[PDB]
Amino acid sequence: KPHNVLLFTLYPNAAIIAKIADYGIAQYCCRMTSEGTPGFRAPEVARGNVIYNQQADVYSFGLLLYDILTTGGRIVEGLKFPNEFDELEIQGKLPDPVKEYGCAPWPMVEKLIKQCLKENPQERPTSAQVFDILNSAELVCLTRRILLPKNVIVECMVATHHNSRNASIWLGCGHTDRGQLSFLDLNTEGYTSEEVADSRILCLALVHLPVEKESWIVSGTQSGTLLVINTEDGKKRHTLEKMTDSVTCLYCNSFSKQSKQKNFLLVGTADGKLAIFEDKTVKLKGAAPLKILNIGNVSTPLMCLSESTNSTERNVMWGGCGTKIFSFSNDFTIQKLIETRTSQLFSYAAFSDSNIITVVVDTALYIAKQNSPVVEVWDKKTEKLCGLIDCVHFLREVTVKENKESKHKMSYSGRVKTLCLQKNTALWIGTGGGHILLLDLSTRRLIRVIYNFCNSVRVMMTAQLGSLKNVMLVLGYNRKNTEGTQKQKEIQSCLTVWDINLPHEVQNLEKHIEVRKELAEKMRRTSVE
Amino acid sequence: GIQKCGLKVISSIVHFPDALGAMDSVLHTLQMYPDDQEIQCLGLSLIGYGHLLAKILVSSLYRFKDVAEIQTKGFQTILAILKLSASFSKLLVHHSFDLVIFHQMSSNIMEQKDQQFLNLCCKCFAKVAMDDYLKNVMLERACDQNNSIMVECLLLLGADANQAKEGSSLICQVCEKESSPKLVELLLNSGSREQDVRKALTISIGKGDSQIISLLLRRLALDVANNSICLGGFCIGKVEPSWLGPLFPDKTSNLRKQTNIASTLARMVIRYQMKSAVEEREYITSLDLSANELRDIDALSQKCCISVHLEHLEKLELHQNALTSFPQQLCETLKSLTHLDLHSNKFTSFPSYLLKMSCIANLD
Repeated sequence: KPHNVLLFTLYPNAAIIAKIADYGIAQYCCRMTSEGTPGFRAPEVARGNVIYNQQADVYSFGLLLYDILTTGGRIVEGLKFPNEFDELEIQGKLPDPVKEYGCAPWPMVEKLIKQCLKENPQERPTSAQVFDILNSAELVCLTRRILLPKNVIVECMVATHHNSRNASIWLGCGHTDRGQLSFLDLNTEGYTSEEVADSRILCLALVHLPVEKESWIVSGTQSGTLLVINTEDGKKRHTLEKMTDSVTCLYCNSFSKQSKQKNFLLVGTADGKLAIFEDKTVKLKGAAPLKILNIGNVSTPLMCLSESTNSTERNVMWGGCGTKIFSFSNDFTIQKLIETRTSQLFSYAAFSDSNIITVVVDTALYIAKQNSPVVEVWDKKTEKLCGLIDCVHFLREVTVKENKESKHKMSYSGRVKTLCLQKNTALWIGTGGGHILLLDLSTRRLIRVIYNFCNSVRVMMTAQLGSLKNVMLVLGYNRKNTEGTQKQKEIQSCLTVWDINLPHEVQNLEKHIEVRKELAEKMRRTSVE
Repeated sequence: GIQKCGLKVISSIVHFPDALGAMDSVLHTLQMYPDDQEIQCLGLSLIGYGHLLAKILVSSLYRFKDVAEIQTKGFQTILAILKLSASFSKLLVHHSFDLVIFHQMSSNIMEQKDQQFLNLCCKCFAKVAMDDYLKNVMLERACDQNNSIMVECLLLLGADANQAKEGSSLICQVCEKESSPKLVELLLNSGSREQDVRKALTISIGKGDSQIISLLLRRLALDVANNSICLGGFCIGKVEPSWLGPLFPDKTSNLRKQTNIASTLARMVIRYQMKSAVEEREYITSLDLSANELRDIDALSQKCCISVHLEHLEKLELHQNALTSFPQQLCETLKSLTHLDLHSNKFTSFPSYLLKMSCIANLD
C-alpha cells in the first residue's frame, strides 16, 4: 500500500529512493491483515476461496501504480466512500486514471496498469516482467500518444509556439487527392476537418506577426496554390501567387536586419524558384515575391530547408536542392554550392546520386537522401565527407537473436526519413521502419534505438507545450494487414510526444541501474561476511 | 667520442645485406653516453629493427621532451615494437610513458601544423590503450598530474572512474590534490558512483573551496527539472553562500567550445583503433537544508551573491538542525517564502518577526 513504501529522499537521480517496509512479512511468516487492506487488494485474495499467488502482489502493485499516477486521488475520495473504495476495484472496474482524476497521461504506464489489473491471476505480468518493462527509458519520456482518427494519411505538421498557454498541431491530409487541413488540439484531442484546397498539401509553415495578435498559417500544395488562413477565422483566405511546380518546403525565419522586427518566408518549389516574402505582407492577396532565385533546373527539385544553430553568425540558412546543397544570408545570394554526387568514398553510388530530403545545421552538416540508409557528415568550410554513419551498422547489431526470420530479409527496409538535432546533445533520426535513432554527436554514436512503437516514422520535429516546453513530436504510422490479400493496407497514423530529455534519461537510467546492481550484490555479501 | 661514428657505420650496413649481440651493444652505448651528444642518441633509429628496452625509451624521450624530431624517431621505434610484441605496452605504461605521451599530445600541438607527427603519436597511443586495465592506469596516472585534456580523452575511450578502491576512488583522490575545477567536472559527468562523490564532500569540506564543492553539490543535490536543492541527508557542518551560488541558475552564462581538442584525439585514436582492428528565469524554489548540523545560518543573512535568488524561494526547510535565533535580516530578504519549517532545532523563543514575512504559510 502507499503506506508501506518508505521514501528516503526526494532527489530523482538518486540511488536509494523508495524502500518497502519488510517487517510486515516477518510478523506474518511467524504469526500466520492476511487478507490485505480492503482498498489495496486483489480479487483472488478478497474472495478468499482461492490460495494466493505471487500474482497477488502484482495486482496490489498495479494499484500502487494507480495511486502514484493519480497522486493519491483514489485514496482521498476512498476515505468518504470506503465500502465503494474496495468493491469498485475488487472487480477490475476502476475508472480511467485520466478521465476521472486530472493528471498527465503517461500512456506507457496506463498500459502497465491495464496488465497488472487483470482478473485472471496467471494473466498478470510476473514480478520479473513488471520490472523489465519499467527499466525501459522510453516509458518514462513518452508523454502522450494521440491516436488519430481511423484511416487518416498525414505527412506534414506544424506547431504553435507563440501561444504557450496551450498548443495545437495543424496537420495535413493525404488520403484525398484534394488537399485539406486537419486542426488538432492537444488537451482535448479534437481532430477537426476543414477542406481548404483542391490539390493535396505537401508542407506548411506558421507565420506570426508581433502586431494585431494573430498568427496565420500557410499551405503548400502540389498545384502551387499558396493559401493563408487566420488562426481564429477559418473564412478569411487568399490564395497567393501560384507557382509553377509543386511546393515542397516552406519556412519562417529570423531576419530582423532593419534595426527592428521583420521576417520572410521561403517557398521551396519543385525546381528551385525560391520566392522570398515578408511577414506582414502575407495578408494581401497575391503578395510580392521579393527575390525569386531560380537555383537549379526542373530536373533538380528542392526538398528541404533549414537555419543555423547559433544566432551569432546571423542565422546563415543552409537549404538543400536536388542533390546540390547551398546557402545564403541577408544578401540572398548563393555563397556555397557544395555538391554530394561527386563523392570519392564510393561503396555504393546512388546513395549520393539521389534527391536530398533534409539537412540540419551544426558545427558540421548532416544530410539525408531518398531511400538512403546513411547520413552524410559534410563540413561547412572544407566541403568534405568528414563522417558517414550507416543505419544498419546499429540496427543489425541488436536485430541478431531477437529477430531470427530476417535471414531471408537481406533486402532490408528502413531508410532515413527525417532528421532532428537536439540543441547540443543528440541527433534524432527517423528510419523508414519503426525505429528512431539517438546519436550522441559529441562522443559516442549509439545511445539507444527506440523501436516497436510505430511502423514508419514519417514526420518528426520539436515544439514547446504549455510552459512544459521542449517536446519532440513524432508522427509515425501503423498498418495492419487485415485485408492485405485485397492489395490494401489499413493505415493508422499515431502522433506521439517524446520528452526532449530522452537521450539523457536513457543513459542516466542505465547508470541508475548499474549503481543498484553494484549495491544488490555487495548487500548479498554482508550475509556471508 | 667514437660511438657516434660506430653507430653511424652500423646504421648503413644494418640495411643492405639484411644483417642478423647487435641490439645489446647499441643499447649500452646509450647508457654510456646519455643526456649528451644527441647525435649518438639518434641510435634509437636502429632499435626499430629483458625490459631494459622500455626503461631506455621513456627515459630518452622524456629527457628530450622538446629537443628535436628525435621523438619522431623514438615513437617510430615504439610503434614498430608494438605491432609485433603487443605485450610490450604493459611495460611502457609501467614506466614513465605517461610522463612522455601526455606532454607531446599537449605541448601546444593544437594550433601547430605537425599533423604528420600527431597522427604517429595517436597511432602509438592507440595501442598502449588497448587493454581494459591499461586505460584504468593511463587515466589514474593522468589525474595525479593535473591534465584536463588527457583525462577527457581516456574517458571517451572507456576507463571507468569508479574503480580504484571502491571505498576510495578517483574523485576522493582528485579532491585531495587541490585539482582544477575542470578536472572534477569530467569525472562527475561520466560514470561516477554516488557513495564516492559524497565522500568527496567531507574531504573537500574540510578545506575551503568554492568551485570543487559547488561542483559536487550540483551532482549530489540539484533537481533542475523540478527547481529544487535536496541537501537534506548531508552532514555539512555549515552552509556558505559561495557554495550555493553556482547552483542557482543564471541566464548570462554562455561558453565557448574548447574541449574539442580532447574530442579530436578521442576519435583519431578510435580511428586507428578500428582500422587496426577491422583489417587485422525559472528561479528554483525548493531549498532543503534538513540534516546538515548547522549551529548557525547567519552566513546567508548578508547581502551575498545569492540574495537575489532567495527572493523567489517559496519553500525552505531547516528541520533537524541545531539552529537558534533565525536572523532578523534574512526573514525580510526572502519575500516569497510560502512554506517554512524549522523543527527539532534548539530554539528558546519565538522570533516573532517571522510573521512580518511577506507571503508565508505553513510555518512549522
